[PDB]
Amino acid sequence: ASESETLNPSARIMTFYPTMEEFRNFSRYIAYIESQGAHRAGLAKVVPPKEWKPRASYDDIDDLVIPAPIQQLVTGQSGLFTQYNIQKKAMTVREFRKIANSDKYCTPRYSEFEELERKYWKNLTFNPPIYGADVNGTLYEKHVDEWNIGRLRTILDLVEKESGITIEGVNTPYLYFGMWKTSFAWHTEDMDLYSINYLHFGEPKSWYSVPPEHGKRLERLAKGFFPGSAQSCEAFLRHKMTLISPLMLKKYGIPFDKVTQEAGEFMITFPYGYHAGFNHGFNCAESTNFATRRWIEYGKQAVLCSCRKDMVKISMDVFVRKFQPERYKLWKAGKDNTVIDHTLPTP
Amino acid sequence: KSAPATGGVKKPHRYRP
Ligand SMILES: O=C(O)CNC(=O)C(=O)O
Ligand SMILES: [Fe+2]
Ligand SMILES: [Zn+2]
Repeated sequence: ASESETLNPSARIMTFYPTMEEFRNFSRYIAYIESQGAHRAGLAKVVPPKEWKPRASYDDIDDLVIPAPIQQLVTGQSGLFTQYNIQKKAMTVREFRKIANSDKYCTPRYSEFEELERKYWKNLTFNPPIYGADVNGTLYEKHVDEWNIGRLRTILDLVEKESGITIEGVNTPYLYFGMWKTSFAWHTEDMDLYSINYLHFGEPKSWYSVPPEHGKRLERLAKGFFPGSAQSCEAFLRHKMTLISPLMLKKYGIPFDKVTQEAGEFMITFPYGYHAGFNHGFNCAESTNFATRRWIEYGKQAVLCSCRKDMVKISMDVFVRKFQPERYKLWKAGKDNTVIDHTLPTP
Repeated sequence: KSAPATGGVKKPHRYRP
């Protein structure tokens, strides 16, 4: 333990409340929370200063179109499930909100989150909800320069910069319109990048996270529960179809933490941090991926899915050449055997 | 090869009825 492993030793989800001054520089603040060990949990919450807002009001989006909403059919039992996303016909937020608030797909009543959580894991395979996920677009106003998911200005911009290649949702923003019981399966980001998520408005979004330090253990458990999927694609979790309840993680000794995101709050996932969750009710979130110098090693060692052809793939060549010149030759010759230290920040 | 070294979409699988 060299102060690196001494910071956030429990590797739990930390929450930060930056001042408008600290909040101003995105990349700087990220390096700051990592200095406090936030990356150890694989997920961190950041509450923006109360006087900050990305948009005046959202009373003008009932017209926004959700080109490919999906109905989430889930099959499984005893805390292990597989989610099949069926594409539905395009619809407007108005139509979505209508259904979301209907008593058919409405959020059930409950006292404490614990109860809402139990209801989620108890009925996720019933009454398949609709999720207006992965919608190209932003809700930020052109003038917002602080934490603008549309232009974070991280080194991830080097992909577009160097090749002009655009990867929707990765180096471009996505909007997610959810309803009660809509969920996102266990996964790390594409190329094990970082992700940023802002809940514009609506009901909460709860998250589960596994410390990057224990990610391989989660994979081994997953492989064992879905042997078939594992042999057809080592990185089958990237298909984003696998759901595992916290009781199952608990039963097999896989450390994890949970947190609930409220409207107006940001969530940050770190490289190789597995996460999953579900929406409490009607809500809208925006997110994209971003990179840091620390991500580079992760990107070089990311295990990718090949069984599918349309998966996100990023050439690490431009990053190794620019930030690891002394190792470019070695890496290009597949002799770079660097070992990643998940607790180490970026000295 | 058989695919680009850089590209793709974040939107996961999409099955249709
Ligand atoms: O919004 C969702 O359903 C899933 N979001 C993420 O996985 C993220 O922001 O990193
Ligand atoms: Fe994610
Ligand atoms: Zn695959």
